[PDB]
Amino acid sequence: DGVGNASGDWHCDSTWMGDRVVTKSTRTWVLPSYNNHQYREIKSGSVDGSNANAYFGYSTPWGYFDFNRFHSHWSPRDWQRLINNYWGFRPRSLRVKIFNIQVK
Amino acid sequence: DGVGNASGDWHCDSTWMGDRVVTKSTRTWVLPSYNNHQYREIKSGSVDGSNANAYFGYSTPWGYFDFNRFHSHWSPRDWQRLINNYWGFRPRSLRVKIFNIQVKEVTVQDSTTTIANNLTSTVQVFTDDDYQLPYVVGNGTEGCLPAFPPQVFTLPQYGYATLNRDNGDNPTERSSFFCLEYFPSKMLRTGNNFEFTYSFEEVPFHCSFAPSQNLFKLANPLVDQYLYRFVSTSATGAIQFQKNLAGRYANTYKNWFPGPMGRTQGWNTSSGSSTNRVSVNNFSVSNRMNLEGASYQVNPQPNGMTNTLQGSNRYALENTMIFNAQNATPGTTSVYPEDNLLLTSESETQPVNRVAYNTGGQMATNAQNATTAPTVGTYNLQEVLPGSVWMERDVYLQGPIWAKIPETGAHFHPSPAMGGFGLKHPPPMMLIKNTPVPGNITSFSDVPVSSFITQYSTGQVTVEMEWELKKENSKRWNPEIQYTNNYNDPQFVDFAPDGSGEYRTTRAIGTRYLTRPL
Amino acid sequence: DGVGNASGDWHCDSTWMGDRVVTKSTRTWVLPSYNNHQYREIKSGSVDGSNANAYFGYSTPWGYFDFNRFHSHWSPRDWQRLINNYWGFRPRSLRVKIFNIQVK
Amino acid sequence: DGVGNASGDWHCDSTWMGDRVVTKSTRTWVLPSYNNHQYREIKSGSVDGSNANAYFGYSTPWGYFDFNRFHSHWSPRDWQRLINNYWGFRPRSLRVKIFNIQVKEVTVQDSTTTIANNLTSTVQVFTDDDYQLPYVVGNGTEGCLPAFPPQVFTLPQYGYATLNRDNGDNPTERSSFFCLEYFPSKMLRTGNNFEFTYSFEEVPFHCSFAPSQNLFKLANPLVDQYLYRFVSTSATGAIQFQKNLAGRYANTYKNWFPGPMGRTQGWNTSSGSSTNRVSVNNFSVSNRMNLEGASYQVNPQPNGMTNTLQGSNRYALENTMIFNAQNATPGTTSVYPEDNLLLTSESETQPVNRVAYNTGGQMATNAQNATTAPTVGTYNLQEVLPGSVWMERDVYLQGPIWAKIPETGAHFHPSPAMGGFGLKHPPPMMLIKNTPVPGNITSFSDVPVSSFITQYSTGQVTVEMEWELKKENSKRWNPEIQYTNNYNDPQFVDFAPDGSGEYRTTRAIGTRYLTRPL
Repeated sequence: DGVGNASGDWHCDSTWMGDRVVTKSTRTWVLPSYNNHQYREIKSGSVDGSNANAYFGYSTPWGYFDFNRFHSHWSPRDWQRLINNYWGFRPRSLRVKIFNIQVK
Repeated sequence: DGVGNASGDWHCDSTWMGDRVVTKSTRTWVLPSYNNHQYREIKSGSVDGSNANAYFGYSTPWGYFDFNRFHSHWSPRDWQRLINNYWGFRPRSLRVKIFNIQVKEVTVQDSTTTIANNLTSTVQVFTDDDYQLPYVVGNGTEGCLPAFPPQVFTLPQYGYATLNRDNGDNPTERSSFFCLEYFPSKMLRTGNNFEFTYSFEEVPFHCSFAPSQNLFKLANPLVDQYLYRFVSTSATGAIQFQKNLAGRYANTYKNWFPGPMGRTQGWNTSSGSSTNRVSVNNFSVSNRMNLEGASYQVNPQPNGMTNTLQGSNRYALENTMIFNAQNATPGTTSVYPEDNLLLTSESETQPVNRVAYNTGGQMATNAQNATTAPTVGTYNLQEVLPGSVWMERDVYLQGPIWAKIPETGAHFHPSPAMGGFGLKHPPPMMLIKNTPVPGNITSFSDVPVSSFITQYSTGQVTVEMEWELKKENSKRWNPEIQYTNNYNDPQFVDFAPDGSGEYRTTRAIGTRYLTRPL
Repeated sequence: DGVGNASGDWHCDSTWMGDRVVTKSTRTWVLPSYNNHQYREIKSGSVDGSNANAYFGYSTPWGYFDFNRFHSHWSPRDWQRLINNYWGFRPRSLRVKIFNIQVK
Repeated sequence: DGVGNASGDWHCDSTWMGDRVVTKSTRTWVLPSYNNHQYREIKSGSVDGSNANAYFGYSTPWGYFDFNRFHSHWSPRDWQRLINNYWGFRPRSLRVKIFNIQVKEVTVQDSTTTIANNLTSTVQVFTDDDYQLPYVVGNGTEGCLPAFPPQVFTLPQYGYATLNRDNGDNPTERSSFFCLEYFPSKMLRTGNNFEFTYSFEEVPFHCSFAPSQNLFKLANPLVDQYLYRFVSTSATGAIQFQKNLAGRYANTYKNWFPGPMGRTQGWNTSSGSSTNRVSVNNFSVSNRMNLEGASYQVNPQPNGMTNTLQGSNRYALENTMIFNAQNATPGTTSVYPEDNLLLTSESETQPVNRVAYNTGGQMATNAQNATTAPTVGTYNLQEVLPGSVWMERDVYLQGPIWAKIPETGAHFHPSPAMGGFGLKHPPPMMLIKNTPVPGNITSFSDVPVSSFITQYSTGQVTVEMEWELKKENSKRWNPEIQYTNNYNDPQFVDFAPDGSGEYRTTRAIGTRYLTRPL
């Protein structure tokens, strides 16, 4: 759209609504240029005296987003407020969004 | 929207429209990057030999907007035009707006700083609407829109003290940490603008009038009272009475009583310096309250008193609000004489409030027998009594507008000791910070990045308040007292910039000029 | 109504429903015949060396129901569940009922 | 309703209607006043030299109704008529009803007891519909509606063990106390009646058929397999193969495997007593599991085994269900010989489950070289393997109907080790107690009253279940085996009262009589 116009806002909260809670977290990230824009065949032989440490694979120039830890969605006070009052929970939805990019 | 298109205009005026006046002020601000985008746990132990100075809290990387001073909305000539014509006023609305933002990227590369402007950087902004954060706006703290429109100001850093333990710099299990990123902000790039509106709850008008009748001289001085009074005892122990004549107010029966009082000490200003006792450290001999095992000075004491008696140079300094003519720099521990200081005087209340350096009265200390004689005992403090009346402290152009009432649950007469309006839900706090932009990172590390590009932001802020006025309708015949520009041999004009361009203000203009028959 | 038919049931529970909680307590009471069905003028002089303990009044043959203690409506686990999650409360209604009487 | 009007009738019958049978049983019960209307904290330390016998819990003043035994719904002749004609069944509904209550007031005044009936006394009754209380119905505990309709029974007392600490009689911080008065009951006086209905979730039918084919003899005994098998190695180390001929089931390739197994010890019954080792205290040498530092005997072991091999007298006693012909009194610590005991035998499963006193198999212990020879190692326990099949324990007339599956979250194949149906939401527990009536109190005391009138209650209970049946459709030619009344020189009739009026039952009738080609 435009240079001098923000792509999104900072939403970061929690909203308990009965049998559902919606959490929201925003964060700032930085992405390096890995492998100078190349693919490299990474490989290792047996290290530590264990051939189970010997692998063969590929490192790419990409980076990824990982939201697989609880403390990325819950504050310590909203966690506590959950484990003291409920008998269980399970995730229902997800909705990621990337914005306000800046290449330097 | 766009880079080469202004987000808003500069509105700065006043508009009187009968019983309402709408003021508007725009100003330019600058926001530094505080704490390098981090939160720090600030703490202090007992300093100055007083463990009341020992705290524990957190300084954040945010700055806030403070519009809690009258001279941020009123010019000296519109203030004067208010205190000379109305009997009171109260705020009705508010409407802040931030626009024309500009983020600048500073670079000291090569021992030489180069300021370039970043067009993609943002600024974060949110208003605390539910009062979930520690309020710090109504405590007489610096950092408010300057008095003079041309002046540019830096936004002050947000921070707060929370519970500390045993008057030390350690926390308790109840000490709380508030994360401000845990609130939904709005992000702004150079082309965006932020708006926000608010409306005050009903609050009673401030009374900008002085009483023209003594509280203990309300009776007619021509007619006598149909009540008698015990005057003495005869040689036979028999009690004798006498009628209350007219004009003898020392003996009349009263209906209303003056208000609360708490004796402070009185010090004579210049003229009488000779009288004041020499070299006295007030701390040791000041009025202090204890809260959790620590002694705090309670200046300016609770409402219901007059720091001075009109016609004298003596002053109850601890019951006084003391401002400064020439603005000062942060961290100054210099000792100043009265000269460049504006000592406010609340004597236009003397007809109803009691002097703070005299004994409040005398009462009985015993019971008279055929043996013991009647004895009296002067008291120094008396609190609220049923059927008492007092007048609240006055507001000044350079003083605070409102205060937030602590939500403890129980309180009596919510009127801030520093003047202004006490509010349950005061104007929300508006925080703002520069979203951080990382330096050149080159490898993963589960450790957070600490290298940031140094930046700062500038912009404009317009705040438009609406006030309600109370028209004066007096049938006074002779002329009243007004606030007038009465100077003699002026070497400079007051309320105006001097040779260098620095704004001067040698007077503290209050509000009580008009009068009213009690 | 009838001898061999119960006047009411035993309801004793709590029911949290958002911003309202309704508690219910049933109990068995016993009522003695006080003062043999008479009114007596009870009175005392200064006792313990304090004339503030000296009174004059009347004891009646009646008994009364007192529900003025919190633990008459709340269990320790419902109290805890309240003081850990709310910022305040206030009573809204009341509804007493006496039944299944038996004179011996 | 009324005193002189019956609350319900006596329905007790069965009604076969195709693929459904509805049974109905009424019985008279008596309810004592347990614990004098109080709750007591019952606790035990390690007894018998085993800290697994150490618990901590609470005994309440309530009694409960237990309909968890087959012979509470089926007569011996309707059971027989089921196991001889159907391939399976499963419960569909339930409908309990309590009526014709009578509270009696006992009085021992003057060393002479006088039983008078109180017409105003109540009885409290509630069903635990949400499973909020500790379930105690499905654990093989006494107290169920008697087998014979004429018999009157006392309701057993409710109680439960909760968490104890370090295998001692003390509680933990997690030990919970459940107040049963904290549930909304219903009160009943002599003229009232209580009703309650329930419907089972889908549960798979019980399989009342025995297999008529060995699991490892499913192949055609006339045709050979097109698969070969490594038979030996030549002098040159070269591997040699041979085809799988017809009828040689020891060598055929199999597709399915027998089920889990865990070796227990085997003891010979009477005939072979001579063989059994003399004087052995089993506890020390029994199969035991450890849970929190304590050793518990796991009788009757998990499903997937046969306690005996048809044609032998040897028995895997720890994998067996042992009932008693003649009902016994509480607290009996007498040692009994096999005579009056009904040892159930699960041999009609031998074609598919493995014997519990033999080694489950042999596998390889090493790797053969030009040096080492191939070695095998017999194993005693093997758990579930992919592609295994087994048959569950059978149900008996005198055995349990259902069990409640613990709501931990994770479980594998929910089938109770004691037979029956495993249920997530089993028939609610129905508790009942006599509302207390105070003695002669005469003065206030903030202390609770402890003087109560001694009372007891009697009444009727009708429970009507509906079952679904699975019709047998076999094309077997020759005749099958049926359960028959085969006695020789009967000195009494079985399943009928003897001279004194005491009900006799010398057999344990199971369910597996019909057959099915695997």
